[PDB]
Formats: sequence, C-alpha cells, structure tokens
Amino acid sequence: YYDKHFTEFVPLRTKAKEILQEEEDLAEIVQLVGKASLAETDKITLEVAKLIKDDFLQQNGYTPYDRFCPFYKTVGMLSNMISFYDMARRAVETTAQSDNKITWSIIREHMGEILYKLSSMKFKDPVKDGEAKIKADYAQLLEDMQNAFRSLE
Amino acid sequence: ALVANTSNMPVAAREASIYTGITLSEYFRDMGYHVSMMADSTSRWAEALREISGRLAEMPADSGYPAYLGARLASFYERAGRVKCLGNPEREGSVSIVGAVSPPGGDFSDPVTSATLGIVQVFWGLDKKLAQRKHFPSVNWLISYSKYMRALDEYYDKHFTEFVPLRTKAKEILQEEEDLAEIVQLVGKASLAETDKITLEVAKLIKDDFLQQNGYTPYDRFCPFYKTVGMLSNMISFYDMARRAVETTAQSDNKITWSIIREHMGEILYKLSSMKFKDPVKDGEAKIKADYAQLLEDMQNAFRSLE
Amino acid sequence: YYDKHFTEFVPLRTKAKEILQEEEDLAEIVQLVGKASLAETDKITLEVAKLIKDDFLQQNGYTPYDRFCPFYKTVGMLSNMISFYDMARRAVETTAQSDNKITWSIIREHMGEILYKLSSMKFKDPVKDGEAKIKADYAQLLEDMQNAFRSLE
Amino acid sequence: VCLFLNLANDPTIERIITPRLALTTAEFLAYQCEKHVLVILTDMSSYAEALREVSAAREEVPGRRGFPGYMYTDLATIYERAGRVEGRNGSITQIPILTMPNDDITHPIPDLTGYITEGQIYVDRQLHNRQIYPPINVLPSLSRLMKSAIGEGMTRKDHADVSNQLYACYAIGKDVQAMKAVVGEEALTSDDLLYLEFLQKFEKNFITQGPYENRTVYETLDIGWQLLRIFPKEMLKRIPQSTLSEFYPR
Amino acid sequence: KDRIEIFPSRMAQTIMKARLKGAQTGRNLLKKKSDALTLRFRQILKKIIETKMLMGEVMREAAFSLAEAKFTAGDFSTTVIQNVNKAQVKIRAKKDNVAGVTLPVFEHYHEGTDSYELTGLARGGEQLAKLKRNYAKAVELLVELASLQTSFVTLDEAIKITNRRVNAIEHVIIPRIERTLAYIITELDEREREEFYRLKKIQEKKKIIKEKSE
Amino acid sequence: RGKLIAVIGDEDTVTGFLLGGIGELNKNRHPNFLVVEKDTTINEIEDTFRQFLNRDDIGIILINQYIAEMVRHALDAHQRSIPAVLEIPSKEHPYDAAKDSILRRAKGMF
Repeated sequence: YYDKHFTEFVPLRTKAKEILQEEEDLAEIVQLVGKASLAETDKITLEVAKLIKDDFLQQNGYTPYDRFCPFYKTVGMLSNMISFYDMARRAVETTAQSDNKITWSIIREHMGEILYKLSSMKFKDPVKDGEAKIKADYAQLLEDMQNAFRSLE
Repeated sequence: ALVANTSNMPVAAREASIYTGITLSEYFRDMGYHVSMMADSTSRWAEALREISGRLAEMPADSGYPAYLGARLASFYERAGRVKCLGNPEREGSVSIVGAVSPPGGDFSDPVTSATLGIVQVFWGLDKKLAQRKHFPSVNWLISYSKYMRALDEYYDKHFTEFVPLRTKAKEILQEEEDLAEIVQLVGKASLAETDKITLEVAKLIKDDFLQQNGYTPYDRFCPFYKTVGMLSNMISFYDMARRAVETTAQSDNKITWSIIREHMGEILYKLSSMKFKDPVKDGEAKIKADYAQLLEDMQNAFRSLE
Repeated sequence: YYDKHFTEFVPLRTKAKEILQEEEDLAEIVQLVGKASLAETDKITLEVAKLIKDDFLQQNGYTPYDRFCPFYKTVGMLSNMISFYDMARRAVETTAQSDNKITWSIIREHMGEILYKLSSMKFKDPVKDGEAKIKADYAQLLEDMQNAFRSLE
Repeated sequence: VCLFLNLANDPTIERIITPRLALTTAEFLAYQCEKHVLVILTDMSSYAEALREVSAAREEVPGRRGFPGYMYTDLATIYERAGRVEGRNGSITQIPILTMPNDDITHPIPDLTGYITEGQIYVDRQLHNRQIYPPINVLPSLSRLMKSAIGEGMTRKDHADVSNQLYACYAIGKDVQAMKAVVGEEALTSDDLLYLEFLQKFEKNFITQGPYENRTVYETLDIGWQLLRIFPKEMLKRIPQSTLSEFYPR
Repeated sequence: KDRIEIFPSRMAQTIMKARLKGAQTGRNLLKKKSDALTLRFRQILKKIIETKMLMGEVMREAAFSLAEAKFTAGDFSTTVIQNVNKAQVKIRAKKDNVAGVTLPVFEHYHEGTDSYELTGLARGGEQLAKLKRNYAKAVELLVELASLQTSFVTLDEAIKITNRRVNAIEHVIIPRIERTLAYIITELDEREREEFYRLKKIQEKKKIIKEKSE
Repeated sequence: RGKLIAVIGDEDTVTGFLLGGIGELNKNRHPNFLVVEKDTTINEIEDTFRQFLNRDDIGIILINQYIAEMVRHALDAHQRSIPAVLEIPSKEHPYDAAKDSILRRAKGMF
C-alpha cells in the first residue's frame, strides 16, 4: 500500500525508528556519564530524537489542530524532521576532520529559527488551512533548511 | 502491675496478653487514675496473631499477616485516651500507651511497624549509633516526631509562656547543624560563615549539655520541667545574642567573630555547660531559677562588653 | 590415606584452595581498579591461579592425554605449580624494600621457559608414556625451577 | 555426654521427639540433679523439614514457604526450655545449630530461630575457603548476654576491655585491607600497617585454632593481649588506662 | 528504567541480592578511592598554598639580585636576549603512581649544555654568577610548582569522575536494584497466596466428598 | 630533552631566566619566549600564548600576572596539564595571590 500511494513513507518510517532506538541506547549510558563522552554525531541524534518525541509523537487531542492528523500531514512533517537529521548529521561528518567542525552549538545557534519552525509544524489546523497550504508551508521549511545549510557549510 | 509472656507460652495468651493489659489499664482508668501502659513488643503480639490465623487456615494478606491486622491495632490504640469516667463522682482519668515495635530485620516496611506508625501520634525513634557513642538517651532526633504539640500549646502558654518558641528554635538549630554537615565536610569550617559556626558549636552545646542526660548520677535522675526550660532558655538566649553580636557588627572595620566570642567569654560557655548539675533535691526551685537568672544576665553582659 | 602413601598431597591441597580463594577476592578488586595498584605477591597469586585454572583444572576429557589423569600425575602437576608459587613469592618478598627488588615482570622474562614447561604437564600422555618417566620428567621441572630462582637471586 | 542420634534414614516423626527427649533429659539432669547442662541441637533445619512432613500428614494447609503456621511456637517450645531457675543451682544452655538454605539468613528457618534467640555465632564461607578453622566471622556475630557473662569474679577483670578493643581492631584491619587493595602498600601510613599486621596475625593466631587444641578463657585473653601489644598504648582507645597499666606490659 | 525487568522468581531474588552486594561493595571501594584522592588533593593543594608562598619570597630575591647585577653591568639584558641558542635546563615527564590512577609529573633535568658566559658589561661576573644561581633555584622550585599544579589538574578530574560514578551507583543503580528486589519479593508472596487459596479449596472439597460418601 | 619552559614576561623577568639557562631556539629559529614591553599589544601576547599552547615541545609556561590578566580569557580556556602555566610577580608589579588559576579550580583554598 505505502509504495503504491506514497513511497517516501517507508524509508522515513525506518529512519525514525533507528533514531528513537539510538536515543534509548545512548540515554542508558548518558544517565551515568553526564554527556561528557558524547560525540558530535551522537549529540545530533539525541537532540533530533527529542525533536521527534516532543513535536511528532505527542499531540493534544482536545485542540482544533491535533484532534485529527491526516496521514499526508504526518508523513509530510516527518520528512522534514528526517531531512534535518540527514543534513545536520552530514554537516558534522564532512567537517569533523577539517579545520572547523560544525558542532551542535554552531548549528543550534545558526539555525535556531529552523528548530522552532520545525516544532511549530503541528499547529497547522487542517480544517482552517487545507492540504494546499500545509504542503506549501512544509515545502517552505525544507527550502529554509537547505538554504541555511548552504550558508553554514 | 505486670503481665509476663514468653515466646513459648500458649499462643492464645501471647495474642490475648495485649488486651489483658489494656483491660487492666481501663479498670484503673475508671477509678480516676492516670495509667501508663507499655507493651514490650507489639511485634511479638503480631507474630502470635499470625500464628492463630495460620492455625485457623485463614487466607493471609500483607507479608503473611491477617487481613485484619490493621483493624486490630487500630482498635487497640483507640482504647487509650483521656476520658470522663462513669458514675456520679464525676471523676476523670486517662490511659497512655507507649508500646514498642521490633520488626524482623529492623526495617520499617513490615506491616506491623508501618501500621503502628500510622496510628501512634508520637514516635520516639531510638538509635544504636548514639548508644555506641555512649550518648543517652539514644534519641535519633531527625526521625522522632510528636503530633501533640498543638494540643499542648494551651498548657504551655498558660503555665510557661516562653517554652514554645524555644523548642521551635531548638529544632531549627539541630536541623541546620545537620544541613551544614556537607558544607563542613567539604570545607573544614574555614570558608564558613561566622553565623554558621555559631549554629554548629551551639548545636553541639545543646547535644552535649541538654539533650544528653546521665541517669546514673543522683543530680540528673529526673529533670523537672522548669529546669528543662530554664536550661534551654539560656542556651537559645545565648544563640540569639551570638547571632546578633556577629550580624550587627559584620559590615566592616570592626567585627565580632566566633573566635572572639569563644575566647572572650569562655566562663559563660562553661557556666552554661554547668547548668545540668543544679540538683533539684538540694537546690530548691527558687535557688535554681535564681542561678539561671544570674547566668542569663552575665551572658547578655558578656556580649554587651563587645559592643 | 594421603599421609600414608603421598605425604605431599594434604599440604598441596590446602595451599591450592588458599590460592583459588585469594584469586576470587583479588578478582573482585581488579574488576574495579584495573590492576592500577597490586602488590607483587598479589600479581603472582593472580598469574599462578590462572596457571591453575587453565593448565590444571581444565582438561579435554575426549583426548588420550586427559581422558583419565592418574592421581600420581594429578598431585605431580600440583606439586610443581605450588613449588613455583612459593619460590616466586619468596623471591619478591625477600628482595622487597632493597636495591635489586625482584618483580613478576623480571620473573616472567627471566624464566619464561619454566612457565611453558609447567603449562605443558597436561600433555605428558599417561599409558602411552610410562609412569616412571612422567614422574622423572616432573622431577626435572622441579630441578629446573630451583636453578632458575637460584640464578635470579 | 548424653548422645542422641537420629539418622537421615530414620522415621521422620522420631526426629521430632529426638530434641524433646534431649531436653527432657536435660531438664531432669539440670533442675532435679543440681548440675549445669549444655544442650546442643544439631541441624534444626532437618528438624524443620521433618515438622513439615508431619503437618502434611495431618492435611494442614502449608504456611509461609511451605512451613506450618505454628513453626514459630514449635521452635520456642523447644528453645525456651532452658535458663536458670530460682532456688536451684542447675542451669540449661542451648547452642542450636542451623543450616541456612541457599545461605540466606532471611529464610524462615534462621529468621524464626534468630528472632527468639539471644545473638548468633554465624559460621562463614570465606574463612573456610581460606582454610581457616574454625571459620567463624567475628564481625556479624553477637552474644547479647556477654556483658553479664564476663568480668571480675566470673572470668578475668580485663575480659570486657580486651574483647571490645579486638573487635574494633579487626573491623579496622578489614577496612584498611580494603583501602590497601585500592591505594597500594606505599600509600599506607604506619598506623594502617599496624592494623594490617593485626589483621593477619589475628586470623592466624587468635581465630585459627585446630580441632584438638583446647584454649581456656584465660589463654584466649592472653593471646588477645599478645595481639594488642602490637599497638602502642595510645591507639588502644577502648581500653581504660587503668586496665592498660595492669595488663598491657610484659 | 525503574526495574531491571527480570521475571519474579526465587532465582531472580538470589541474583538481585548478589547484585546488590556487588553494587554496595563497589560504592564503598570507589568512595575510599575518592577519599584517598581527596586527601592527596587537599595534601597537594596544601603544598601549592605553601609552595606558592615560597615562590613569592624566592622570586623577590632573584629580582633584587638582578638589580644588583644591573647596577654593576648596566645594560646586559640586550646581549643576553639576543645571544640565545641552546638551553642548559630541560624538563622530563615522569609517572607518579598516586593510586590505581597514575598522575603526570614534571622532573627537573640538568641536561648540561653550557650557558652563555658574559663578562662584557663592567665585567660584573660575580653578580651575574649569583644571579644565574638565584634564578636557577627559582626554576627548580617552579618545576615543582608546575608539577603541583599539573598533579592538582589530574586530581580534580579524577575526583569528579570517581565521585560521579559513586553518585550514580548510589542514586541510580542501587535504587533500581532495591526496587527490583522488592518487586520480586512482593510478586513471590502473591504467587504463594494463590497456591494457598487453591489448596484450601482442595481440602474443603475433599471434606465435602467424604461427607457425601457417609 | 623532553620539554622546554616558555617564558612570556617583561625585560628583567625574561633576562633573568635566560641567564638561568632556560630557553633556546628551535630548528625554525623561533624563541620559546616573548619580552612584553609597553608597546606590546594583546594580539601579540595572545598569538604567542596560543602558539606555546599548541606547541608540543613546551609545556610549562611562566608568565607575569599582569600579563595573565591582559589575556586572561586564554588562561581559563585551556584546561590541560602539559601546559602548566605559572603566574609570577614582575620586578615592580606586586606579589600575586588573587586570581590564581588554581585557586579558581579549587574554591576551597585559602
């Protein structure tokens, strides 16, 4: 079914599960270490995993916007969150061995508006703002991310 | 009157012993007497009760005890209290219960000790570490509590007035002494406020020459209340004077410190420690109060000489 | 029985049990501190206890050489390992707090061929080889060890 | 010695009366014949198993961990038939000996026993594997009546003081040994080395005895002093100066 | 999370008790490691407080001695600064086995290559020679002070790392073992109860069957 | 052989140590020292400080306190042990005591 109607959904589903599992694998040891031995690639995983947990997995069912989440919106906003993961992870993987490593603190300060916009993606009210506006809005966040990365790296 | 039951007595007697005692207690309660009953171990009773439930093949509940354990303990303690007696003589009396608990392992999870603590209004938690240190009575202080403090406020206000703020400050000083323990361990009283040094050293004075009592000495066999409040009043009055002496002079140029206070009026600290030796058998109420009044005056003047 | 026929087994048995128990207590600390601080005697106990665990208490019962180990050989093997222990312990404690302090690193480098021979005792293969020779071979190991420690001190 | 042997393959009900027959004799000998009787009840855990078998024969519903709900009073019935009585010069003491299932002191058998006895001896395993006999661990043991058992007129004046100081010294030696395993020998001071010397010689000379060497109370105390004289007087904080001046030298 | 999630059993109860004893021993052994490091840290920090004070007095004397050399010589500082090639003093790293932890220390090494011998300014060789010695002594003290500080470095991190592990055992790992053990104990009593219930009904049913047969 | 001691300080401070026998040129003709004069700016001190911190043959660095304040941010930024940096009183500047890197690392010290 998913391949017939969406295609993009399945690899997004897989990546989301891997991120959540890695966060749990890290949380077990981070509780004991104190976030001292974490690599920059792990700090990105931990923070994106939080992004997914707080903005994607939870929703307030007694609101005009989270009372119903049409599937196209769920996969739409997941695509952006995973796209951020891949771009943020690439940004550090290609720079960690260079003469300036893009650590979390650099991307966090540079792209703080993207992280807030990504968290706001739930507040789309599909009844007031229909499919056309939501898809266009999500596309705009994707463009904003891609442009910020080009200026960052 | 005494009721004696050893572990090899018939289980009915070991279970019934606790109710036999209180029945004897109520009998005299009805005479207008004040009766004080001690149950040597309510854990031993609970064990006897569980045995009978087992013999009767009753379904066990929490940690193997009968389902009604709590109901039996609750109805036991409810029988204590001050009452207006029956009969035209319009007499009054009371029964107190000071029953002990001794759960296997020393834990507080046993339903018998947990249920007891949810019923009794005062807990005189004792400790073994204090006994090993030869500090008696062995009272834990931080665990112990009393829920009658409000009920007795009318008596204390009517007869003694200053007792209540003194016991409040005393607990605050002792608790702060515990709270400062981590700071002292990591500092050694070097990077420490002079006001905290007062708390630590005065709290020690309280622990040594007030809360500690030596019952094998003829002068300290029994401390009348008026002496207990006298001793605490002077120690707390010293505390307040020392706090003020430092705080009002701690701005700049010429300040008072604990080293100055301790060296300057060492005779006052000695006289405060000596207060427990005022034997009520030989020194009457007026003489002991008079001597305590003199220490209070000498104490305030000792600090006055520093300002 | 043991005192009538062997006279050596009872005291070897006692010492062997002492070594195995001492190793268990030292093992509890090594798992925590990583051998950061050990006495030289403790280092010997750990290594001789491993010698025992691997080359005395371990055997492949489907091999001609260990399908059945006759008692004279079992006690023979232990006799040499315990003799080694006592001589290794004497050497490091006797020269302790002096100039030419002997340590395990010196003993292991000095007489490494002795540890090889001791670890090789399981392979003497009874019945295929003779009883008289196996006893004589173990006597030779004892003479070689005694000369090794004598020349070390 | 009056010896009663109930063998593993003997009737299980006979195992139940065996300790009653031993105490029945002890009561006759002690209280009617004016003498002191030591009663040793070996393997009360095997008794407890025989008691469970009798309970099953009566078709009683098992209680906690399979044992009868009356196991408590049954043990007290046996144990409490001891002590001194007014007006007679006899006495009965007991040393019940109990195997701890799975080495867990929490098990109903040692738990119900200890709850109604006065302290414990406690035989360990570490001391046994280290080839120490007897393998008795002095730190977890307790005798609640020792305070009255010993002292001038009963054993020797210094008994109480030697015991308390030896206990502290052994407890400290174990604590120092734990430290040594972490910081090494070179990180220790002279006082720590004295505690290690005591620890090693305490177990070798005082605790280790052998099955056929009979050490009387006065020899045991003298051995104690031999170990205590390892330390200078100022480190023996639990022995009053009067006791030290009398016994410490020589 | 809250429990180790081992299914209630007598086997699990035994394992948890052994696991708890291990955790408690580790807590105490690491606490002793921390206490030993803390004393030395306070020993080494006390040494730094003492050493720092001495450094002041020693450097003051060297500074005055330099003024004395200048008084005679005049302006030798330019020649000394320009005429530099090889060092006479060098520092070697050494290991100090403070505990299971090893601490890096500096050790003074008098390599020996000759320093510049200068009698060019007023030929004030005696004052310059005393000046060399005064600073040479200062350097050796500073080497010890540098080790002091470096030793204090490897120690502040070692204490925080050890205390963090001890705190986790106390606040995370053992509480979790105790909750697991208490959970197991409760569940085991619950299983015991349902066995009692069934046995009671079995005994009652047997009694009922017997009465019917009579 | 192993490590050199670098000195960043005033004219008399450096001169004294150089006579002390410490200090030399590397194969690149670089000196493990800097003389800080009234005309020396912050970038010059900081660049020298950094190069010593990134130079694997130095280790202990000896500096004047008044300099320690001038580029103080660089002294807390580097937390290691090879680069042990010791702060000393200059000929005229007064004796150091406050703002010691170690007294800051450990806040329990006089």
